[PDB]
Amino acid sequence: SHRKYEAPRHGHLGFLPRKRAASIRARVKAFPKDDRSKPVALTSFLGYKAGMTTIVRDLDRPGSKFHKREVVEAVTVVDTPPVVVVGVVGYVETPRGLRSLTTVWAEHLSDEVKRRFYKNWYKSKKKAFTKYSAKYAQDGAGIERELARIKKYASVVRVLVHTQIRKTPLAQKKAHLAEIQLNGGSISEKVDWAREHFEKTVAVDSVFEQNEMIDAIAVTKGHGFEGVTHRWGTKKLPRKTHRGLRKVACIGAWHPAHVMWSVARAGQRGYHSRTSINHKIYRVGKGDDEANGATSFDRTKKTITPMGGFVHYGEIKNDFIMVKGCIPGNRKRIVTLRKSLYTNTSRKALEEVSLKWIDTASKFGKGRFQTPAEKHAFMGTLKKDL
Amino acid sequence: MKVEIDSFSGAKIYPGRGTLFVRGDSKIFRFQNSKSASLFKQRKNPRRIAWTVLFRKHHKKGITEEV
Amino acid sequence: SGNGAQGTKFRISLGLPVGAIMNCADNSGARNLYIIAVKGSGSRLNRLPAASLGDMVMATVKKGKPELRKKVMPAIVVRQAKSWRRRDGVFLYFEDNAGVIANPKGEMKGSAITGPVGKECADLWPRVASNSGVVV
RNA sequence: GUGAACAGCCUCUAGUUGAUAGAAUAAUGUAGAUAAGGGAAGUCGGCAAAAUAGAUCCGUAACUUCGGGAUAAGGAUUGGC
RNA sequence: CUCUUAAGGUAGCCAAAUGCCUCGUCAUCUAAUUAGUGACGCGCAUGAAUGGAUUAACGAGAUUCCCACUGUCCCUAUCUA
RNA sequence: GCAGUCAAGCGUUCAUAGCGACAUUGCUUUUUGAUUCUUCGAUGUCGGCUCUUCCUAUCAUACCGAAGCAGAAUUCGGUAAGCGUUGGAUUGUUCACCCACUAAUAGGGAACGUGAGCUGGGUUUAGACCGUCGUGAGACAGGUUAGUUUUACCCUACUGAUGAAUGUUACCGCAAUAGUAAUUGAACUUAGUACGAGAGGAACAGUUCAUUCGGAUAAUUGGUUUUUGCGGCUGUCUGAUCAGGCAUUGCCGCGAAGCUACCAUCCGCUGGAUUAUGGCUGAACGCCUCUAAGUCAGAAUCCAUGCUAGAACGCGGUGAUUUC
Repeated sequence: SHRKYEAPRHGHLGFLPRKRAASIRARVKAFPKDDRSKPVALTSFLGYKAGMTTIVRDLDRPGSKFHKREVVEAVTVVDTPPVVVVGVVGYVETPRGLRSLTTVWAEHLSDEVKRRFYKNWYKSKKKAFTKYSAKYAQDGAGIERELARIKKYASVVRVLVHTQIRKTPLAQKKAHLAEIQLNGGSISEKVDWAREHFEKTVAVDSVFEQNEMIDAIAVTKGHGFEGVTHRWGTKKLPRKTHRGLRKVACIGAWHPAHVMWSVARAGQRGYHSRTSINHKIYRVGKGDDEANGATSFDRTKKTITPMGGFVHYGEIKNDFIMVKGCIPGNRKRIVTLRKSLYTNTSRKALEEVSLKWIDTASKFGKGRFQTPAEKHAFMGTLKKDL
Repeated sequence: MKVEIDSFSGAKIYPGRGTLFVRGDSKIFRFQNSKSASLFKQRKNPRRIAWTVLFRKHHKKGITEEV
Repeated sequence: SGNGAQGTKFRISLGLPVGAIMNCADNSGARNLYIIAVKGSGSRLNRLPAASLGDMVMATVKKGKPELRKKVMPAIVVRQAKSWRRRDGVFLYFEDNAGVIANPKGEMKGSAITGPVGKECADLWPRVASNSGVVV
């Protein structure tokens, strides 16, 4: 018989299977549609989630009650050292899909991507890309052959880049390689740009700017084998139940004489790949710049790094992106920041934000101070310092 | 943007941080944290809590250079 | 939010589910108000309708004048006791839960409000603001 | 010893130190707990749990077989020196 | 008035653990009550030691409401073994 | 139960806006019966709680057509099941009846879904009470009260998790197939405008918010708290002191980290093909006609974009490939 109270579906079925991702680095399953009139630029970037903080800024939303009034929006910081280009990749169109035809590398690869190519670096002779560096050997005859193949063919072109993990405070030492699509006219111009940028670095200032809406692509935090109640949001059964209440009661009807794919069972929660869209950039900052955390209104020389550092990550000594809200992944995870695919026009976008203050108080507790100078002024002299 | 003061402790309250309790008298109390909030609800006296600005003022501790 | 209400309301945390007794802050004769329903949120299985500051509820009177008791009437919530975040980023709460008796258009059966009132309610209801002395 | 107490809690004499172990800390459980705001809306039903709790002082209704009800209800106080 | 019985159901009590029709009707209790209480009574089929009506105190008895109290619930989360 | 044909009449006039007698044709299997095919070496026979799916005879929402449609409200009908359809008092109840909210509170199925998923209030063992019946033992789809809910470690299915082999190993990728998600409302303005004698009284565009849902995250607020981290308290033991043990995590206060909450915060895409319907040109039918050829626009529909997984017998590109 029928359900007796028509309630809605627990969980989303288009996020199935709720299984573990194949890697910590989530796949970019789409890049923006190419416009063969604009300059040549990257469509995405690679960074590491550092953490969160608090932001004051004045709202510019007319009709809202709180127009020209302050708000305290939250932000995620993604430390984003310059991404270095080591390869060029060419894809041609087939009735079975886009297919890689060939891929060209740089002459000198760093000991980070060379590290990526190994599972045991301490034992190895470190023989990788040696015969390729020897394939260059006078002018790059075979290399220009391959680039000419890419120019002739290659509906689209992708650049292989990697991260400066050593500049990042992680203990990993092994960089994250990724293919990033190039957008701009003339696959010839694309591949010439790549050849010019081989061995060279690329910073977020060229790829992202203020007030740009982006998508964030990462692997969700893992929580292991979880029960149906926290994994799907099922109602707990009453207190009076024999054999558990933190369960689903009816696991399907008699007929079909099967458990359906659509009933909630237990399993893996987290470590899924997720793509969250339309997160606005609030700051594109530079580790070269002292006073990253300063503002036109504040005028105090301070980095974004809180007192005691970002918890479980460290300090920020590189460039960074302060992006609105909450972004998938936990601290230290590689995040792929993608430019938006569609042109948004909503007045939530197109809203030029001007920050007013940045919280740089310690996140390792209830921080009361933003700078040690503030602390020293408030407290005075201590037994120490004396 | 403004920096408020904790009624109990005297600590600076930066934005998005702390609580505000409106009493039936319509007297507004501000707290940096649940510590000062809980001691207030317990109805303790800041002049007797030793880590407080009122205590340190009333006992002439550390300041010594303003008055 | 609310019929006869000037403007909209940003969400604020619900404190007052159906079944709930809040004090009365008006001089109408009533003393408490039993929230029985809420004009607003519609439906979810096993979800109780709950109210916040500024919401217009259906209420009865348990303690108070006999000519008010034993009949359902509209009311407006003016104090919550459950912390809520303003967009400016201060979580704040009152000492109690409190309402005023009203008509469906928003006018007040009473003439005075004892105690403070949230500016959310005061802004969404102008006849409340008129009879409101202190705000927050 | 505490305490009204052969209660509970700790200890001296005396006796045991036996009940398969190690490593980890998923779900679901068994047993124990805590929870903002609301407060029986839950459920056939307040089932379960919470709340109260000793002692001193005050104060104690209806009804009543005048014996009770009655620790009625309901309130205050309690340390150390 | 009439038929009729051994006698024709008395005092009292009731939609009661006894009332089919029935969620009886009126009031009260609630925002709302097939529940509860109080009353009504040609009562399918109440009733006097097959004991009637009542009853203070007592009850791990059945039951309704109120206060207090609470993760019963809104709506779940966390910790320990 | 639902739907048709017919058309006397109703509807001021007028059969068919909406209804529709006398009659008649049918579908349905959510009613109740009829039957007795299966099951009596047992298929756990009420209801609710929980969860999923399906159907559509569509309650709401999207788009439309008709009116006895001026507006507003309402009624009839179509394509449509994409999405949603509540909280409570009384009852064991299905059903029912009221309160209230709501855009709406539509109907149904899946062994009259669902007991190795709960519960066990009811029914329907044994105890006991009443009334009627009966000489009696005892009977009553009459009332009342009390009344053990067992087993999964197997196969499959489902959810997650590994994995041999296909020269080895490693990195970057493609994409078949499968799945898919967003929903609804209010206010402001449009506007006391259109419409209307007046009473009354809209809508498209736009803005701000909210409802339900979902996916994440933890700056803040809140919770949690063996950080047994700091402090405090009781009793006892260590001669006192200091510092500690026991009190089955002794108790209280604060409490970082982590986990976590519509109790917190962020986010939730754009195109094409179409249904209904409205139209173009235009014959059949030397006129007329959206249709027959051809064609335009067009729905919460369909397919993509996008999002999830990735074929463990589906592919590609690249690196290095072991002599002492």
